[PDB]
Amino acid sequence: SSPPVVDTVHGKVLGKFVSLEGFAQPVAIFLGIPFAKPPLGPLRFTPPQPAEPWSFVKNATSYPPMCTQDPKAGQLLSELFTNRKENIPLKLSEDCLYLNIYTPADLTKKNRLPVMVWIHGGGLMVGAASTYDGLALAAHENVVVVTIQYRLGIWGFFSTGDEHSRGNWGHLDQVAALRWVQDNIASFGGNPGSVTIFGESAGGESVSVLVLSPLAKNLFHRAISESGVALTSVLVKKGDVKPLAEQIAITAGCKTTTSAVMVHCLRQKTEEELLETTLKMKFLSLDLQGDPRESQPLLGTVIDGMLLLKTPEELQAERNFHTVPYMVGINKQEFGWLIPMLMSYPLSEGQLDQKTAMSLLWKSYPLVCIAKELIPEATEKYLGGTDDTVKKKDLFLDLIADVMFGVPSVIVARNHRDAGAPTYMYEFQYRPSFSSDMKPKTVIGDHGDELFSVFGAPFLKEGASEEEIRLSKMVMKFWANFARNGNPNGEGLPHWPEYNQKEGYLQIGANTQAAQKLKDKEVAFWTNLFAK
Amino acid sequence: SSPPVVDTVHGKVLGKFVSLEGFAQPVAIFLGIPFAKPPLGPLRFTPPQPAEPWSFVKNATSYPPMCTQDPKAGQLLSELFTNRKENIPLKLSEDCLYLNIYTPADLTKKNRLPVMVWIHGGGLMVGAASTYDGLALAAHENVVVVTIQYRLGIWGFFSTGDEHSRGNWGHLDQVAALRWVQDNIASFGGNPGSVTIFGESAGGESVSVLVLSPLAKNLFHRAISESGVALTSVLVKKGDVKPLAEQIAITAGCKTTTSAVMVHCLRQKTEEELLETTLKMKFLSLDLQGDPRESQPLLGTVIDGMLLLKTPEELQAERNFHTVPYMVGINKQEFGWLIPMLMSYPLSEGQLDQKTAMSLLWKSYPLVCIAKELIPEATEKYLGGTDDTVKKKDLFLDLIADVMFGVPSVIVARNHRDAGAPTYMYEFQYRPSFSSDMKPKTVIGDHGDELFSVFGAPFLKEGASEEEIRLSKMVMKFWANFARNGNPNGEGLPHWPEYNQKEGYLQIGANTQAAQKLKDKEVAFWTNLFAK
Amino acid sequence: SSPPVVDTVHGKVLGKFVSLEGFAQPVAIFLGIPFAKPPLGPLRFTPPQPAEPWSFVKNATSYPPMCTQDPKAGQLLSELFTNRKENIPLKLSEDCLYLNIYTPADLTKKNRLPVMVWIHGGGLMVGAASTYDGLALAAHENVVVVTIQYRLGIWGFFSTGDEHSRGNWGHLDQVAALRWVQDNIASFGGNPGSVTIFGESAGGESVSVLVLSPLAKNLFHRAISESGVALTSVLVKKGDVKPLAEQIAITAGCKTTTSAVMVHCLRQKTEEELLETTLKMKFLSLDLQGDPRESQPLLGTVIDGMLLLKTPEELQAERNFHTVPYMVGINKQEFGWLIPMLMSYPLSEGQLDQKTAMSLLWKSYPLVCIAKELIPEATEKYLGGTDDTVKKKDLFLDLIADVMFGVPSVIVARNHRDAGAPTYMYEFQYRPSFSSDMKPKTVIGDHGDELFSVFGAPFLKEGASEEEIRLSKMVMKFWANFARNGNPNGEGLPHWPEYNQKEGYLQIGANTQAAQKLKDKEVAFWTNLFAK
Ligand SMILES: C[C@H]1C=CC2=CCC[C@H](O)[C@@H]2[C@H]1CC[C@H]1C[C@@H](O)CC(=O)O1
Ligand SMILES: C[C@H]1C=CC2=CCC[C@H](O)[C@@H]2[C@H]1CC[C@H]1C[C@@H](O)CC(=O)O1
Ligand SMILES: CC(=O)N[C@H]1[C@H]([C@H](O)[C@H](O)CO)O[C@@](O)(C(=O)O)C[C@@H]1O
Ligand SMILES: CC(=O)N[C@H]1[C@H]([C@H](O)[C@H](O)CO)O[C@@](O)(C(=O)O)C[C@@H]1O
Ligand SMILES: CC(=O)N[C@H]1[C@H]([C@H](O)[C@H](O)CO)O[C@@](O)(C(=O)O)C[C@@H]1O
Ligand SMILES: *[C@@H]1O[C@H](CO)[C@@H](O)[C@H](O)[C@H]1NC(C)=O
Ligand SMILES: *[C@@H]1O[C@H](CO)[C@@H](O)[C@H](O)[C@H]1NC(C)=O
Ligand SMILES: *[C@@H]1O[C@H](CO)[C@@H](O)[C@H](O)[C@H]1NC(C)=O
Repeated sequence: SSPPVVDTVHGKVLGKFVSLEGFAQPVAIFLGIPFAKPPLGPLRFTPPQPAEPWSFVKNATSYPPMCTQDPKAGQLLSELFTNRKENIPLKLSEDCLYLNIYTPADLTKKNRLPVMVWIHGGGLMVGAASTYDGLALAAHENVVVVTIQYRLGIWGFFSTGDEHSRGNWGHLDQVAALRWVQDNIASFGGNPGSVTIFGESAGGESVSVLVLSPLAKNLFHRAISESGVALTSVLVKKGDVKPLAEQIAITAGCKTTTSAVMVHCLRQKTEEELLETTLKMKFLSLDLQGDPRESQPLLGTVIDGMLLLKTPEELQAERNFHTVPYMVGINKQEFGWLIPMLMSYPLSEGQLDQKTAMSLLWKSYPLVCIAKELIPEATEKYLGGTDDTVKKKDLFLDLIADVMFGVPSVIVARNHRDAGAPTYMYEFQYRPSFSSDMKPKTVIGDHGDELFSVFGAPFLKEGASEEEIRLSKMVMKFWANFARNGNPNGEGLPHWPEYNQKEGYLQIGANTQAAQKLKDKEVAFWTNLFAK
Repeated sequence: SSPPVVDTVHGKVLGKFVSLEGFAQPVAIFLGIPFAKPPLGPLRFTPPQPAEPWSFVKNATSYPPMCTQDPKAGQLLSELFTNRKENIPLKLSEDCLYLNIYTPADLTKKNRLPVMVWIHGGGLMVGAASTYDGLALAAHENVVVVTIQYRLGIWGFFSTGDEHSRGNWGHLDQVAALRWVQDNIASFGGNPGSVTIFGESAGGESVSVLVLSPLAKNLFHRAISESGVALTSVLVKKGDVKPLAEQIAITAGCKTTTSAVMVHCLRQKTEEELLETTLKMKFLSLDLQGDPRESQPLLGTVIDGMLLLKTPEELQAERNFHTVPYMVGINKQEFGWLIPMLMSYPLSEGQLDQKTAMSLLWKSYPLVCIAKELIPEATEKYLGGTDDTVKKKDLFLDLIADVMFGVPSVIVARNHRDAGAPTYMYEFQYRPSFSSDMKPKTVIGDHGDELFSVFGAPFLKEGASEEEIRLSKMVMKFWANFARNGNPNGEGLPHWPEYNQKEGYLQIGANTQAAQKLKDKEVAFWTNLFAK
Repeated sequence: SSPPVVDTVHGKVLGKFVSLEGFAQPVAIFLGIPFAKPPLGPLRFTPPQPAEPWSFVKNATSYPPMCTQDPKAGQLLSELFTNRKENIPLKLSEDCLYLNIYTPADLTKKNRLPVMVWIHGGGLMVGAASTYDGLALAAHENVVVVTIQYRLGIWGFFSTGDEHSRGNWGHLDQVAALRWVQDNIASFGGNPGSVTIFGESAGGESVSVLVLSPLAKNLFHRAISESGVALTSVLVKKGDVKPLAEQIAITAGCKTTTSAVMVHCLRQKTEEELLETTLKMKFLSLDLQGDPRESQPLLGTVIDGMLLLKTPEELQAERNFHTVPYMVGINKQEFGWLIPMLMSYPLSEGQLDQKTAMSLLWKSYPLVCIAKELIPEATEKYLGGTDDTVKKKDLFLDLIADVMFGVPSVIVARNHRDAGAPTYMYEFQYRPSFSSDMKPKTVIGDHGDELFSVFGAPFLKEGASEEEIRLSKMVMKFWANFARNGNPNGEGLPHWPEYNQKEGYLQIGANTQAAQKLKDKEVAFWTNLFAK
């Protein structure tokens, strides 16, 4: 087999052919194709620039580096979320603005297959594109799968709240990667006219943000947010960000005389220096002691007036923006195992009481943002069922799982619906065999669990039962169908009701059946409590 | 009511209201409006670039930092020159290209008031805009007052004598602020068609230079120089500047292989390194020992072929330019106390003698630039009056003051008059009650004295006598009048004759009246003596 | 009598006049005219850029700095090759993109004399333009002599094989200077339509490369390669260069994560650091210990896709480029002393034997590149002669000279001839009197020996005899006749046949006369042996 060579604006790319069990046409794969100029030196904390064109044939045949992040934390999430047999270790580097392509098309002739661009999660602090192999998806549903990478942590979200460092560089990288798709994907058998953006968690939030940004208008045609939206305050830094900026500057050892001075100084530091600072800050771990409101937050999406002209809560109440089919969905136990574990959540006992509950939730303020004078009312409505200390822990996890993902998600879907745009919702409730051993077997539909079915882990890994194997096939159909027509339906698949007034949504799992009114009670209770 | 918000070209700015005794309408003050991109990193030693526009409302409510300078000397000059009750301490920074705006207009309606841009002095080595509060002048004369800052010392005047580092960055910053005003001052109630530039000392020197530069052509319509002009040699380096550049490069710890190499190296130093380098050169103090003519330079205005195409001495006796009304003035005793006190001039005796005189006057070369063979003739002229060891000390001061301000000022005036453009002269002779304690009472019209009257110190500070209050109301009317018509005269004021052929000028003080032939005698004497 | 002053595109240059022995027309000399912007900071490893225009008159009267290189080796080569009486001490700097002009034309009147641009040699690692004084040649043949410089070693040839650092900066520097000649030379009395480029060794290789470069088409009209062509392997690294980059990267102490990462780290290193890295490398010295092949050669000309689109080998077989009169030549004893000396070749005992030869040959791999399995046949061909162990050393020095210069050189001329363009060859067989003392009198026509005749050492240095003087004059006529008409012939000169199918070449020395089939037998052997 002679390597697939594609011609792109910036030059030619050389890839490799990989065949998948049960498919005639081997999939053409490309790794580490640059879509932007390396954000080094003076390019740090600025919008991504076009990639410099190359003279000969570029070998897109080596997994690219994952943006600088906590290597330990990074590699772990890669392992837990990956869908490939063996996990692929990755190197760090500021030089990370790359994207991988998986095309099943026969490059020998013209092809305009729907394109699906994936934005990985990791709370904007960690993650990589290489973690997800788009082999199965491409072959199984005949779509072009593109996994993109974007600036994380300080490198992609540091903001002085002014024109010296607006922020949201990570998000600008996403929009930059999307343009590349529009100008080149046709060379890989893709249809720049049928691009669908889908991500999980932080990636879900990103898709949520892009669906709102005037900078993305016309860059995609359908969107999927998996367990993550923009109303999810945790990732969106509203209010004056200046204070957090100065805090970072000082930790890195810089004067805070003026914004421009901070930025200039941070541009002076080395990758290693910013990483150490990144770690002293302990952004991914939750601070137990101290004041709930003080415990340093983090850094993420901001309202720069470029990507976002205003907070998401506001924007969504404005039906004058360009709309597109939008699928929003959550898992059964978003806060089941994964997240708590990675945050080192205080759940050693496996039990709880009305007191600790009101105490853990308060300290969990940097996550669920709940006023202390509200703590009780909330703690009661949930943990008031039985007296079982164990039944309590579980309801508490639901409590949180509804605040971060449940309520926000349904709300977003509602508004999008009311906006007059095609909307679909779903609740994934399954337990993949590819779960971690340290995961209690009772936890079903945990954070990220649907990833294995969406990316077809069953056709790359081992031990998947016929049930699981078919659950995956089923899901890819849905996703691919949506990608094709902005409607998940297709012959041979359960019927997926459109999310309208009836609020019909689809429950996916062992038995995939349609239902209605998702987290309706939940949305109600919280819409009020928060209104104080 | 509500804080003032003006929309400029680069975005909206938020100011603050301040009422002043006897004025209904409060003055809208704006602090720290950026008129240039912070000259940091590679931008060091290069022309000023346009400021980047901002997405929301910018708060122009804090005093901006002052450009890097001797923190010690800076605070001292500010306290001595400030027209306000309590001196405002400042921060040092390379990010200092800001300006403050004081408009007395009712921003709720259209207004086109005359505009006066103030350029602070400080030997191009120290100074700040914030030192001068425009609240009084704006309220009392109904004009917009704009105080600007420009790079100082190494940062704004370093020159290799060639294209790798022309120099005059500071003057360019000044020209830059005039362009900002031309494009934005209307949003603050100003009339871009009537901008008057004025400054004292180094600032007066700056105004003079701008009057001779093609770069400032059409950016101002009137000009006033308070005790300082172009011929004021000391601030205008002549000959090869390369040697001084190298002296500076070595002190900072750089190579000196080529001009490009020097500049490339200093560009890499840090603010503190250049600040500590500045402190070592001791530009401010006068060296008492070693050979006089050698004594260390100071950097300043240079003939770069961009701002000045030749020496002021050459440009005046020449080109058919675009002239404008020009007001040039000096004080009664320019070297009476303030300057000598700050240069630590050796006069602890309170007396001098014909011999010591010639000794001092020769060591004072870096200030007067008089050949040693001329000294006796010159020394004799002034000190040859009587034998009093006191009357000598004083006459020696008139000597210095005449060579540095008196004669140069009148020559300039004449040259301007002869060019055929309105010309006015004045001589301020009054001892403000806001003078420093350590200042003998025998001094009148010391350096900087007319500053309290010009910016109405009597209306901010305390204790002004009715006579001092009046002197201020008067001077301001004159300035403002000149700024409106280009003629100081107006009702309720003594007649100020034009500096035409009769060489009439205004003697300002407790008793203001017109006179003729200011310094005529000296100009003559020094023209021959200097002609070897 | 008054300093010459010519106006160039970026400003005025002030030179000096100099008179040679009996010439009435003095020669104007300009030293250090910049033809590009100092390649500092980010400009490192990037194509040369235009120079910044200066404002007044620039004094071109000081030897510019030679580009960073080994100061020991650099001084040494300059001392061995200089044709001036006293050697000129030089300074090192990244700031070195300058050229020197020697024009015999009367600047007061129009003048379009032929232009001869000289590219110095030095293995692309060392060398400087100032070594070569153009006074004699300029006066003696009435042509304008131009000596140019270009980045060396790491600064001028570091390549990552991709767009982040293509390479050949040094060759691009040469092309830039040529463009500078085209736009200015006329101002110096030179005809931009008749520019001849000639260089020695590495400078010879450069001339050969410009001859095949699409970029350089139209920048010259005649070319002379003296002991060095593009086929001279040792200077053109084919294959993947990425490794040598990683090696340099690591030695300089830089991560090797990605090309962009490497390039970015090296740009951050100080000139001094990169020189230390250059010394650690140990390029100019042949390594005896270790694997012959692994013993890294150097780093030089690469196929970037901008200056060269394919290996010289492939390019020559293409008669579809621009063709011009090309003179190519070698010296009787190319490897007779200078080269084996500067590299510390193990030949002290002044003799060799078949075994030590085959073994020596294998170690010299990074010089003549000879598959180990070939050595015996090769060594048996040259050393199969007498049993005289001393003759074997000389014949071994022929073996090498042939593979590095003789053979490659003839093949080029032939290929050029066959492409349909005027070709001329020669063999210099003479021992200049200006040879180092440590050079055996039996070595005649050693590497670089012709330089003394070409640049007329006999008319600047002492000791030359009537015969050497006569030789120099002769050679200078030939070189200038070529520069004039693309034909070395002229009245009063031996006939120099054209290198057509008969393959006539000129033998230069004490007895200069025509001849045929130079190296004919040797090329057949090596072409055949190398066919593997
Ligand atoms: C010790 C010094 C400081 C403060 C003084 C205050 C009042 C009397 C006298 O005035 C002295 C001077 C000495 C005489 C000279 C110093 C010159 O710097 C300015 C002047 O006019 O007087
Ligand atoms: C002892 C060795 C080192 C330095 C010398 C210096 C001057 C005389 C002679 O030159 C010797 C040589 C012996 C002859 C060798 C020198 C090689 O450099 C090439 C050669 O032709 O034979
Ligand atoms: C820097 C490096 O050595 N890695 C590889 C890079 C990748 O493009 C990037 O790392 C992104 O994967 O360049 C190649 O792919 C190429 O163009 O031939 C080969 C090389 O092995
Ligand atoms: C550090 C500081 O005090 N400067 C402040 C500036 C100044 O007013 C000038 O714009 C620039 O110095 O503006 C702010 O106050 C503002 O617009 O919110 C932010 C900043 O903190
Ligand atoms: C660039 C530089 O500063 N170097 C020297 C220059 C040369 O033009 C260049 O070095 C190239 O020769 O010449 C000078 O004397 C000059 O008057 O311009 C200044 C200095 O001595
Ligand atoms: C790129 O891949 C091809 C095919 O596998 C290979 O022949 C070539 O050597 C590679 N080039 C690089 C840049 O290593
Ligand atoms: C500017 O001042 C206003 C007061 O009117 C304040 O509300 C605002 O926070 C200040 N700017 C910022 C964003 O800090
Ligand atoms: C340039 O040359 C002129 C006269 O040739 C000389 O006066 C001047 O000083 C030189 N430039 C320098 C080095 O200052």
